[PDB]
Amino acid sequence: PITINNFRYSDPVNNDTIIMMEPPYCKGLDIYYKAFKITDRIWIVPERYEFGTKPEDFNPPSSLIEGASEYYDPNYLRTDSDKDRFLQTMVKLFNRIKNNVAGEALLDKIINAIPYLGNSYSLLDKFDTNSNSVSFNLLEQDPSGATTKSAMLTNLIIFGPGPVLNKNEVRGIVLRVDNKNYFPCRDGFGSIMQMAFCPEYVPTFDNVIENITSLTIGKSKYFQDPALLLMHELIHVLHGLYGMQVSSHEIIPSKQEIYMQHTYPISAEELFTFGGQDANLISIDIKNDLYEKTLNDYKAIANKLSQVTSCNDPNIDIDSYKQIYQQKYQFDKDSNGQYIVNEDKFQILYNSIMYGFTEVELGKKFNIKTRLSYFSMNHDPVKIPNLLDDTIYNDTEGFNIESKDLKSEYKGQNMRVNTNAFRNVD
Ligand SMILES: [Zn+2]
Ligand SMILES: [Zn+2]
Repeated sequence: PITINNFRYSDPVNNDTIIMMEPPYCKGLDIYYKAFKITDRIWIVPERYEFGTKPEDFNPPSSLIEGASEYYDPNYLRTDSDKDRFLQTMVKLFNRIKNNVAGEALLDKIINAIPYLGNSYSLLDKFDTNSNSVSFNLLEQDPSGATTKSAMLTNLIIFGPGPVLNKNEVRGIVLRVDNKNYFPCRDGFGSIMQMAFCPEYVPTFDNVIENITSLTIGKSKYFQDPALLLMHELIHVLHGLYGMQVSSHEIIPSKQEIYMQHTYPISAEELFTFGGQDANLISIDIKNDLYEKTLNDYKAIANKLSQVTSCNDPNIDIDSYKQIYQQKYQFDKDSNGQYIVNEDKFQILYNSIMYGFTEVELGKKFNIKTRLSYFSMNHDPVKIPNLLDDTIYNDTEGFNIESKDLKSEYKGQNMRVNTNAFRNVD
């Protein structure tokens, strides 16, 4: 049974659920941030995502274009009080996800999808834990009273937002190989996934709409549930953990029959993640290329796994990990003892990864309102200042609380009804 840990930002490090972590991209730089283990293989670091950015990037542009979509605030998540609040909110969102069997299943899949200890450029006959793609360093406090540096394996690390507060994103660790960028999370191996997330700002939408000509209102607005935005990102995490993150890839098969707000190029990764009819916007030709590509990555991984005879880390049980990967990749064993890909089992696994968890279906399972298609206008996003108040949002129903008669018709998400639940960004 999955357990969601509890803690306050001010609690002291304990070498277990609370630690000082040297994030993957700070490997060897000796820069640590306080981190909290929400659950096995998942860590939360209440800090702004400043990786690969500059101090000035957090400040607004040179008098922005009239596109009130990207919001900024360099002072967000900077104090201990801000971080604790952020931490309590993430714990609540995770409990909300866990309290629904469908969310629980998502978390479970993610937790068990551990990155392979190696990649296309590591020693094929040895499990490798010495890489920021699978491990991060930390400071540990030991009985003798001395502080030492150690390493740890994980699946996901969630940071606060980057420059843009309302722009949740998920990326796998990038490796530098032969002066090129290599993503193990796209090669079947998977890797630590990182998320930049902000639970306070959510987008708005209106399904009941069809060309509001000679109009200005057409009331029917709804704000999104932060838990669904989180699960949305978690789906991206799932794809990466299995090494199936879809790289830039998406043109225009048939973009017109959709009715909501627009039509413009995007990434297949987004369409798969959103699900619903949007997934059908990816041509069968492209779906077949992706499928064949991943099948090939998995066959290469089965051949590698079959070669593993040692590991650099003495704390790793070789056979135990071999069994974990056999289960993860759904490999069979021929009479020769070699690991092989079973076509039917692969297809079932592939389907569960690309189609089994989607924003549209999860919204349905959670009684959370969603938009028709991923294709929508840059509607002004709103802010949810009180997620910690059960009278506004609880971990079993979100905003759609039956005791307040806000369950029916997702009234808890209806901007004209649950007026106090949100605030317009200034
Ligand atoms: Zn509209
Ligand atoms: Zn997405």
